[PDB]
Amino acid sequence: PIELLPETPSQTAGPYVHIGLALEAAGNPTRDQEIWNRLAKPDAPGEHILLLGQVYDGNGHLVRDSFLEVWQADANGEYQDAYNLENAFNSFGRTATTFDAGEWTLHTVKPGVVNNAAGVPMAPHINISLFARGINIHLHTRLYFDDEAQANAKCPVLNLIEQPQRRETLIAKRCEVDGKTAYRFDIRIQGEGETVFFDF
Amino acid sequence: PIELLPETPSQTAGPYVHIGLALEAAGNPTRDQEIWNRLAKPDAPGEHILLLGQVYDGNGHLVRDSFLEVWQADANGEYQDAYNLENAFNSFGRTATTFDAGEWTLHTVKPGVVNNAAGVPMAPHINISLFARGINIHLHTRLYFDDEAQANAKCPVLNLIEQPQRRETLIAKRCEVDGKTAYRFDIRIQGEGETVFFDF
Amino acid sequence: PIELLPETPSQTAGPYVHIGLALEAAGNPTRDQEIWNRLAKPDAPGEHILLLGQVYDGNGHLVRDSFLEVWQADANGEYQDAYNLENAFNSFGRTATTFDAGEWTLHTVKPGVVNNAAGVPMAPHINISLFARGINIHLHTRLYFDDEAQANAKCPVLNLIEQPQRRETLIAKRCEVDGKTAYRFDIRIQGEGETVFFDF
Amino acid sequence: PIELLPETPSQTAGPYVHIGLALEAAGNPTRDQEIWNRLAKPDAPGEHILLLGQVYDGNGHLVRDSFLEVWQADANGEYQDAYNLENAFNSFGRTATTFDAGEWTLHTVKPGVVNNAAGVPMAPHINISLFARGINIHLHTRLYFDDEAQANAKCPVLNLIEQPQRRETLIAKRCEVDGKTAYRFDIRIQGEGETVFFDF
Amino acid sequence: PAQDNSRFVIRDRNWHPKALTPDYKTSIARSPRQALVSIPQSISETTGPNFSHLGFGAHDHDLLLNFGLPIGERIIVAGRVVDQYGKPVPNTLVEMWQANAGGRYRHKNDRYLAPLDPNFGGVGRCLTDSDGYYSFRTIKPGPYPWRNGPNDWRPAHIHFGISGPSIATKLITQLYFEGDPLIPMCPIVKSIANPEAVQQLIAKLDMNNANPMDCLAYRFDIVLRGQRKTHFE
Amino acid sequence: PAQDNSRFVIRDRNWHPKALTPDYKTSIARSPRQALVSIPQSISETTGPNFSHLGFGAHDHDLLLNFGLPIGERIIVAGRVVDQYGKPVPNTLVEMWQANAGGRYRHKNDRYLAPLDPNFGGVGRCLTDSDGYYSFRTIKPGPYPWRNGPNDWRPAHIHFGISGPSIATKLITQLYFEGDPLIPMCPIVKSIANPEAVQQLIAKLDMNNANPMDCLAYRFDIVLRGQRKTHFE
Amino acid sequence: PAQDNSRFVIRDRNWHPKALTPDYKTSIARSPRQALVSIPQSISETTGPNFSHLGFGAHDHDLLLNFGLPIGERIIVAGRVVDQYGKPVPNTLVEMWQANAGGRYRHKNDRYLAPLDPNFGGVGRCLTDSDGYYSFRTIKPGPYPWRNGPNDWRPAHIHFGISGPSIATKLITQLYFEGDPLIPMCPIVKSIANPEAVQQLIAKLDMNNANPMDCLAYRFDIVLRGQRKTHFE
Ligand SMILES: O=C(O)c1ccc(O)c(F)c1
Ligand SMILES: O=C(O)c1ccc(O)c(F)c1
Ligand SMILES: O=C(O)c1ccc(O)c(F)c1
Ligand SMILES: O=C(O)c1ccc(O)c(F)c1
Ligand SMILES: O=C(O)c1ccc(O)c(F)c1
Ligand SMILES: O=C(O)c1ccc(O)c(F)c1
Ligand SMILES: O=C(O)c1ccc(O)c(F)c1
Ligand SMILES: [Fe+3]
Ligand SMILES: [Fe+3]
Ligand SMILES: [Fe+3]
Ligand SMILES: [Fe+3]
Repeated sequence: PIELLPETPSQTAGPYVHIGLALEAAGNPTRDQEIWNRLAKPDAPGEHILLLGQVYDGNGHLVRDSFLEVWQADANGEYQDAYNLENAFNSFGRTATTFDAGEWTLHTVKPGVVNNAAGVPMAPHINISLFARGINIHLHTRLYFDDEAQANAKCPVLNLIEQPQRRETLIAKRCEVDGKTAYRFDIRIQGEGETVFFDF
Repeated sequence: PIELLPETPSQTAGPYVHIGLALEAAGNPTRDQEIWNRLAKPDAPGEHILLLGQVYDGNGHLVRDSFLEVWQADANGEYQDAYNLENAFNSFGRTATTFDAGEWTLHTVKPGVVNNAAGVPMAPHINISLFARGINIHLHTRLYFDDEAQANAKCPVLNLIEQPQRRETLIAKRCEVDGKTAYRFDIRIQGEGETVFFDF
Repeated sequence: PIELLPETPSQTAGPYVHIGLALEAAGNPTRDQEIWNRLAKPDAPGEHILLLGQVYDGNGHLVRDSFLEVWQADANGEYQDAYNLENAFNSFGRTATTFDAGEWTLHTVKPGVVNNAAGVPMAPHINISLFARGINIHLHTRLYFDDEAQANAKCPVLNLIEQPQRRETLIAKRCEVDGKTAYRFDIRIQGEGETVFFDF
Repeated sequence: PIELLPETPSQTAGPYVHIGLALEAAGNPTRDQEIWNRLAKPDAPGEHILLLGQVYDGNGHLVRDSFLEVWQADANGEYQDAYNLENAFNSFGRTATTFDAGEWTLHTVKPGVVNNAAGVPMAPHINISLFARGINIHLHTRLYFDDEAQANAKCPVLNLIEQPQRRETLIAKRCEVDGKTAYRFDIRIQGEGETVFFDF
Repeated sequence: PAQDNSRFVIRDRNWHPKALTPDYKTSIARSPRQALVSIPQSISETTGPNFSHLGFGAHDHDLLLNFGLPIGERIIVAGRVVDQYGKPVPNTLVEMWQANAGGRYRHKNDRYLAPLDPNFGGVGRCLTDSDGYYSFRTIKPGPYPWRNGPNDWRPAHIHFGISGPSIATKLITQLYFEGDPLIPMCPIVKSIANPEAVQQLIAKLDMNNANPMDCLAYRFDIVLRGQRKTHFE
Repeated sequence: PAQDNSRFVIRDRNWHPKALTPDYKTSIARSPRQALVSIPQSISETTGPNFSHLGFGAHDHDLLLNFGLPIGERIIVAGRVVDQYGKPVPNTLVEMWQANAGGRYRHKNDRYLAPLDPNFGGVGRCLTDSDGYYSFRTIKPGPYPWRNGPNDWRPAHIHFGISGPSIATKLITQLYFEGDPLIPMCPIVKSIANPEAVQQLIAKLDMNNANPMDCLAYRFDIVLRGQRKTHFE
Repeated sequence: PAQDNSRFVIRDRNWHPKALTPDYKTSIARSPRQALVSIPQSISETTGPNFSHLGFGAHDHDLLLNFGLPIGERIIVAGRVVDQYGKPVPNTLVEMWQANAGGRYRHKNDRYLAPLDPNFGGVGRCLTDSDGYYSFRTIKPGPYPWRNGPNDWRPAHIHFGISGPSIATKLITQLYFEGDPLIPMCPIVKSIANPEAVQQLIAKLDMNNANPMDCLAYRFDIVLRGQRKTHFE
């Protein structure tokens, strides 16, 4: 068969990932420009929301050194790749869990619907990548909204999951924070309620 | 790098460990002097206690062929290495589980405090080594006392265990037997409440 | 480590280099355009000087078949790489020693100061490459002027020569020829007064 | 044939030898006890002398980073090996050349006569070991005194040198410094008047 | 906005380290017990951020000046980012972080007794040029002990993060230094079951790129998932 | 004028032949006894002439016409001039000289009894094209005796001179021909201590470049010192 | 006083580097042109200083404490001094010196641009115990550029000086570190013709001797000339 150059092997981000990718968190001075957890500026079109959650290990213990990267469509279901701080909205972001609370937070807007390659619409979702010490290669998941049941019901992606029970591991539970619309998304790396992780 | 002679590889003790190291248990005549489960003679200084426990496999079933070795300081937090049946107290002992009930017992005294290499005090503890069929290489653990919460909180060893909940696994539960001070220490080899095992 | 493709190995120019690089010298008809020993036309800005010298082997005997190539800045301390016979001044030239007298000659202008990579000025100098049979790889040197004692004293390159005595091997001796300003530069390949040669 | 373990190969002492063996010279603070150039306390028996010299390279240039070690008998022709700063006389000493002047000095006494393995007396001499950058493996020499001609004429060691002319190189020339008896011994590593170096 | 015009060669998950590599203790509780769910590639997966307009400081990639001078061996870390087809990945984001010469990290949680270097931060970022070239100027980090086995030491290494053209290409890895005897002993390194794979993580001493009398240089090329056009979809 | 924008990979002095190589008699007295002084690259060393504007004659590179037809094996000597990074060196000066078919040189000092060739000069020059290619048309030189040892013969060879981008790259070498049994016996060849280096000077027969029923062809590529941009200087 | 009761096995001058090793430029002018004169061993040659009574400071062998803490890789350098017969050399003087983590020496003459370390001197001394054992605590020195060829770098090394039982056994050497890629390129290292001899200069990582969570360790044994009694003289 034809074989290409092999892809550089992945390695854990390690415990000090912060110093490299979450300056504030490492408790180090940041630079002028930093990619962080505020994807939407107040005057950004769409329904601003607050995402938050914790990460659990196989023992049900909090992962306080986790690092997450998110990728989403704007409100029009469009991906903004030209990352710029000036931007009212950026499709990409980064967040980490508190060494204490162990919670990550993101400030953005609910993404519009985009279709798959086949042209079939996918329910609004947020692509997430999890990094941390003990994770040799990063985990891929997607966040869905509990208030989008109809759409979710018909997601070409969510339908790929054999067992329905597992699908629910993907739905964020809508709540309110300081009278603001929030959605809680807890990731269980292993065991009971293990979150669906994807390969693509 | 520099390489030394490799250590002789361990092998399981097997089901018949008793013939070699727990004569009575094997149901065989014993020799004149035997290393057993009574570390303290009646007139030994310190608080005389009874230690008891059960061993659990990963299915929650009693491991009835376990063999245990203990090493602890005397009441002054002193390690008595010159082993002798004449002694009032021996720092070393041996115990095993009953084929019936599946409980082991030790008659000793509450050990005194010993400092770590760095000069920091360690909470009162008993060093345990667990052997049995199914165990390729013996398991090392420590028995701490629930009535030493203050000391426990500051144990440089207990503090090395990342998850607070795992520490609980090392704490023996004070009770009474025939009006004698007893501590129960159950070992869970695998699963829910798995006892912490050390490497050193 | 990383290894690039190896440089093509040098070989001696041999005794007949003239046929290739100094047609006149070989006693052969020359081409329309030739690279010779007149770097400057009379109407060239700067102090017009005559350079001359002899080359000596390790026995103190004249090397009558040497081939020299020179590279120098114009009077402004500027390197004129665009070689053209139309030019008033060319930074590059070639000369060779007479089979008789064993002396080479060059017609140029005194080069102006140039700064090293660190911004420090170098004393006026002429970069010389020497070729001949018996010389496997060409020898690199520099010609400085006796009348630039002040500059020479502070040349960063000259100052790299550990032994002050060896620095003097690089200084041309000012003289006059037909009432013209000339400098004599004798190269001693080996032995007593051996000319400093460089590697760069 | 029988082969023993190979001896660890020598390497140049390098230009910073001072740092490890000639503390003052490095321009660094010294320790309480240092091995240096004063073999004899003023109250030591024998004829106190001042030794000095320069070290020349093959070009006739001073070697300003040389390091030397000496070994000599006391005034009675006795080797005092128990080195102690308390002793009036030590058989062993160290010196180095000034980075400026390029001269070394030793404060000792003139050695008494010692016999060779054959019971034959050798002329009074000082054993010298020279180290320096560019010197891969230390050069061994002997310093003899011009005022001991008779003895010198019959030395079994000096007599081993084929050419009488080379014997001369080993003879220190008596002089006076501040009305003090001094002997000057210059070392020529290479070339005209190259000093005899031994192998043993 | 972005468009779904490419497809990315599927990842070879036997090349990369597996999730569960027990010698690396932490992997035990932090690795899934269920199989990953494979899903077709869509716009969600085949696009990613383009950091072309990020505002980079002048010393962003110069660890010697971005935090006097750090103590430690001055080296240039340079190389190229290419895809599996051998195509350069221009204008991509490369972020690195490491410990100092002593193996000490400038992080709260780092309690190793080697001291911090007052002139050393340990973070750099560089966007590859049009030829997929990147470069950093730093100091060779020191190995450091870690609570794994009773005497585990990380080989000297620089942590790396590369964006690539999509979230499908994003990668985090570690760079190791040629000849370091600790490499073969590290349980993290050993999470990679193919020796051949491990070699891809070893930076080669590059004398050609060194600055004489100043600093040495190491070459570290990175390969991301090959990107191809869709066909007969 | 010329600009100090480049650095050139340091020459490997153990790859090139040494100065003192006794079997090559002339080298004894014509080799320095002091070590070469290493100097940092400056504008002086990193620049050199550009011969783009030199007025080359129409048959400068054709030895069959540039001096009747010469007697001898009609050959084409072509190749490419590249640096150690594999980068073509466009518009560079390639100069060659050789003896005739009989090993006779058209030079005063040549007393060999092999006669001169009425139609042969033995000098050529060519400026590399945009891709670093050059070509000459000549006749294969004959070997010839020389006063070295009592029965020394140089293998057939062409003397070559290549300017390159700067005086630091300038080189003089000799092309030898594939299979010449005289190769391994030559004291000049052998001034080069690594046999692998020797291989580099051997032109390969190239039937793909020959003109059927006219002339054969040989291929000789030349590698000049790698040129890099200064960095962190 | 000392007594002539011993003979030392003759040095193998083809094992040790020769005096003239041209690649190491300074050796050119600093090597004799005349052959060494061999002489029989006498009391002059077979005795030497005994440093048993030198008053050593408490931290003479601890470079971490003898000059805050130095920046760099904390290592213990330990080993044994034996003679060629494999007999330990007790109570012998081992002196060492080296650069800091950045390849800079605390010496007037060292002009290298890497900064000095305020907490590091770089000098150590230790007297072997009854089993010929020695140990030093320090930081792994960095490589450093030096004026040889235009781009020479000394591999990281620690200079060593050993007395032994006589002036006949006295030796100065350099310890190198396992796996360092600079080793095979160093002209000083290459002064040693036998690759086997080179190996003897390489300290091996010694995980067994390391202090977990503190410092690594290297093992370097030293073999001095074999000492035997006189016989039938
Ligand atoms: O503890 C870990 O998982 C750990 C420690 C140090 C590293 O450099 C790393 F990548 C991981
Ligand atoms: O059942 C077992 O595990 C078993 C039986 C016999 C042995 O000798 C042994 F080592 C193990
Ligand atoms: O005599 C010489 O040195 C000599 C002769 C012929 C050659 O081709 C050459 F390269 C050298
Ligand atoms: O210049 C030298 O000779 C030199 C420099 C540094 C060293 O470490 C050394 F051993 C020699
Ligand atoms: O990779 C493995 O070893 C692996 C993966 C999933 C499982 O559920 C498991 F038990 C093992
Ligand atoms: O290359 C050599 O062998 C060489 C170079 C310079 C000298 O002075 C010498 F003696 C030998
Ligand atoms: O070892 C050598 O190469 C060596 C020694 C002495 C000499 O005079 C010489 F020319 C060479
Ligand atoms: Fe790390
Ligand atoms: Fe059995
Ligand atoms: Fe020729
Ligand atoms: Fe050194």
